[PDB]
Amino acid sequence: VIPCKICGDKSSGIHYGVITCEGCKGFFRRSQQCNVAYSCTRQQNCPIDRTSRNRCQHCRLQKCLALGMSR
Amino acid sequence: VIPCKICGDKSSGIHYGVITCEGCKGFFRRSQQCVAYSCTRQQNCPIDRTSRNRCQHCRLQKCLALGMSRDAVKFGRMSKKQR
DNA sequence: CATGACCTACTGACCTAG
DNA sequence: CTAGGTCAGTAGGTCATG
Ligand SMILES: [Zn+2]
Ligand SMILES: [Zn+2]
Ligand SMILES: [Zn+2]
Ligand SMILES: [Zn+2]
Repeated sequence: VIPCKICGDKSSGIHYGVITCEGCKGFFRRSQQCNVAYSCTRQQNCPIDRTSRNRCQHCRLQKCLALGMSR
Repeated sequence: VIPCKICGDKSSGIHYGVITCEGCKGFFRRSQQCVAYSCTRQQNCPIDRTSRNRCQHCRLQKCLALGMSRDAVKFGRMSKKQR
């Protein structure tokens, strides 16, 4: 009904300040527990949709942080 | 327990959207990384466990024909609505 | 060289404590 | 209602072998 702000999949609620799906919510929580560092093999700006969200963890985390997800 | 849709070997899960063995899974990924594959026959070779490496064109051909694609990837367990 | 068995490093549907 | 935890799940790296 309401799409995830990060990837556009079916959202499940407001998680860490942003309407996200369960995948982006779990992905972001795991990134903030270890203080992750990802690197983009491409142009530092890869489209984050439902099927591409796992192809760059750097740009997925970047989308989460830019739209205000915080713990 | 489910035979590989490409070659009939024991599959190890759903890879790029298709139930495949470890061999066809790694073969498809390498084919997309790169790519040239030519068939010395009529582009119709049977793909089974013993013959899967004899013609790479017909192996990748079968991979794509069954829908193997980086867009068909799905992680996690399967949903209640899929049982 | 390419192949594929094996292992790592994750992914996300589902549930409960709060 | 939503963190957080669980565990059934997979991409992809390795490298001895084909
Ligand atoms: Zn999402
Ligand atoms: Zn990227
Ligand atoms: Zn196979
Ligand atoms: Zn052939």
